[PDB]
Amino acid sequence: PDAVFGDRVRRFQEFLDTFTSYRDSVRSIQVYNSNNAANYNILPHRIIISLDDLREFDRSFWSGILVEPAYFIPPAEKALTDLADSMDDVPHHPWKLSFKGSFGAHALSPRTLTAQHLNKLVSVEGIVTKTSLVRPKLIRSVHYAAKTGRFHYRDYTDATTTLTTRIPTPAIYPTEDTEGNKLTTEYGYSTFIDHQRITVQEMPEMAPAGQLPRSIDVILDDDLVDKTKPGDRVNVVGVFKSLGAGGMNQSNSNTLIGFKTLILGNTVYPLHAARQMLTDFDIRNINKLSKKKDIFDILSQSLAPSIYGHDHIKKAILLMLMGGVEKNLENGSHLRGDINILMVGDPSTAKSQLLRFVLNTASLAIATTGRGSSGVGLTAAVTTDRETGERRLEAGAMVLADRGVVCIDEFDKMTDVDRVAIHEVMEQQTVTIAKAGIHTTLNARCSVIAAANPVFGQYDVNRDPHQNIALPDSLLSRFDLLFVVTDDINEIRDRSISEHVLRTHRVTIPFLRKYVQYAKERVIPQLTQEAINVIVKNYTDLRNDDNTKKSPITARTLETLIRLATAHAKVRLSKTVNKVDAKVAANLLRFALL
Amino acid sequence: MSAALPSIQLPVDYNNLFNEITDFLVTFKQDKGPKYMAMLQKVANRELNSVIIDLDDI
Amino acid sequence: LVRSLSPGDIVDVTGIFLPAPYTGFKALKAGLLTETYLEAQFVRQHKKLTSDVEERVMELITSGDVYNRLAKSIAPEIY
Ligand SMILES: Nc1ncnc2c1ncn2[C@@H]1O[C@H](COP(=O)(O)OP(=O)(O)OP(=O)(O)O)[C@@H](O)[C@H]1O
Repeated sequence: PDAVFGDRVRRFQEFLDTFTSYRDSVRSIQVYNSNNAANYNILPHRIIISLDDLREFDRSFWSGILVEPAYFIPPAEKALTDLADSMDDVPHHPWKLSFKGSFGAHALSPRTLTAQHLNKLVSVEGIVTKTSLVRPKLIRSVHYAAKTGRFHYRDYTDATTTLTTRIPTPAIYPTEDTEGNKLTTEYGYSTFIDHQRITVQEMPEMAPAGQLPRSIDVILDDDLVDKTKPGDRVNVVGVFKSLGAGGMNQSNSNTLIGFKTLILGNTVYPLHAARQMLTDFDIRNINKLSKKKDIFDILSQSLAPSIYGHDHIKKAILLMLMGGVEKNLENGSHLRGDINILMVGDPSTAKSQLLRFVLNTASLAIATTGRGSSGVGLTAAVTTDRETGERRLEAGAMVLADRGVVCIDEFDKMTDVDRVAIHEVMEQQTVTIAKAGIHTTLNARCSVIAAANPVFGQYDVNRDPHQNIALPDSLLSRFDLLFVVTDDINEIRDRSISEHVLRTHRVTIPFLRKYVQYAKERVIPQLTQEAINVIVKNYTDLRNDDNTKKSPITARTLETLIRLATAHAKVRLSKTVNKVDAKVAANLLRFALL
Repeated sequence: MSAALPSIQLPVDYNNLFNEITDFLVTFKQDKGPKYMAMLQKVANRELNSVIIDLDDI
Repeated sequence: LVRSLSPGDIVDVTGIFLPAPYTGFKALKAGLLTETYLEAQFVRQHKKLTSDVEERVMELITSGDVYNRLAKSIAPEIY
């Protein structure tokens, strides 16, 4: 080699200053991993090269990485790995790259493919909805002649080295090397690696309205597997790559593409438009405003900046969204610790308004639109044969609902077959199915939010308040709060409405999402004899007043009456169940029932 | 054969373990005589076909 | 170790690991996929009439109390 190797070596003296700040980093990450492994009685080989250390002072070496990314990366690895041993060889796995930074206009939205940069560096974002299997793969197996005691060596190359199209080895395992010895193979010293494909859709808001979402796929490696839950705003970066013989491997080859698009990439990141690290400053201010004894009320009014009133509804949403705990019974069935509120109202009274903006601040809680095909909580045994001999129970809609919220619409405008499914997932946290395959109890922590409409217009007052939708009481008994939104007409009421819609055709949100997601990590009190003494008195008088009046209540309603106040103390961020929480819990039900 | 058929010399061989199983003869006298040899007699007379070579005896 | 497992056994197996070749349609498909299994070595199963149990049959005979203590015995978790 002298021409193709010279600017390697000139870079081999160049980039060693481009890890003046990382040559500490790459050895500090292993010296304790070498230490703890010797005193057990763990991290991969990630070497994040920024742009900044390779753009401030190298230009010929720079643009080679963004024009021809095929003669440069295995140079960068081979010159990396000697520094692993030249730093660390006394105690007795190739350290590939990641390359974070910016890029300067390669945010190819994959609705667009490129004519300029094929076989180059690409930055891609979107959502994944495939999540295929996991399967290991060999790279190097070592053979051993059991007679004469001598060893052997063999490496298999594939379409996995990411860059060099070597002569493949169309072989699985050889036998009988040039001797009369029956070949033995040591599998502890044979190395493996995994292999997982995933398809990425289009972020369906920035693709303009002329098409359905498109998709491509990406092969990643072990370092960031099981990181990709289906429904994450992911952002990957890798090389663009074609493989496969198009036009010769079969004869006459008419109308068959033979150039599959692939991405053999690295370093995914979740984004947000779970990881939000805050400093000492904002963590102290949120304690400083915690000292105020009004902030439960301020958060109610600072949520929906368009609509008047409904402060009973507005406190309920933030009470539900933050969530109440479920303490599992030891060697016993745990109870309902989910909360599940419901609404109904005569039309155009903002029943669906506030239902869509809970999805923006959802904190990884992606909901459906309530279109009630069978698949709302199940699998329907969709396997697609998974490359000839693998059957997979593909996750329909509960792998996204776990420790999150959902919302569905149009209950009475549904068939029967969804209603039997919402029976099971409410009485029990899990679904278990055996369609043409395997019985499997997979767990789910869900919390529905409902929206239906009454049937006969404005007939609520002149008839019974109950049966007003007459969907089965299997769900009404499994639900707690049936807010009936009024629309009464008062000349000061509507006049106040008329300007407030008009004033908006022309205490903050990201602080709000931090406060709740910090409050999911604080301890749960549950324990004060004072607060439990007053609520049962508060129950008994309405236990005299439920049956001689509107609506009979049951024992599970008491498990609400702990749970609302339990979450209400989670707003307080304290470990003492106070007295003041028990007054808002009683008063909220009093409007919900009267 | 050429092209990287031989490997590096590994210090971990098998002949050093082969003779170390030869000193798994009658020598373990802590645990009525050689106890793992006592189980060897209750198989040859054909009533049970599963020896148990644990890590406790190692 | 055969005939010693059951559907519904909350158990654990200890055993040794190896992958296996596929030897079918290995060129077009089946490039270097592996589809391994594990090989078993040991099973440590868990959570399983006048034969050293008669002492507790006497505890009902000596104490008596059929109509009420046994009534409080099954399902004492209600009102
Ligand atoms: N009670 C209300 N107060 C203030 N604005 C309202 C109210 N109801 C509706 N609006 C205005 O009307 C617009 C749309 O209301 P929306 O379509 O959500 O009614 P809805 O809840 O969907 O009723 P339905 O589900 O029966 O159609 C919103 O932009 C909102 O500003």
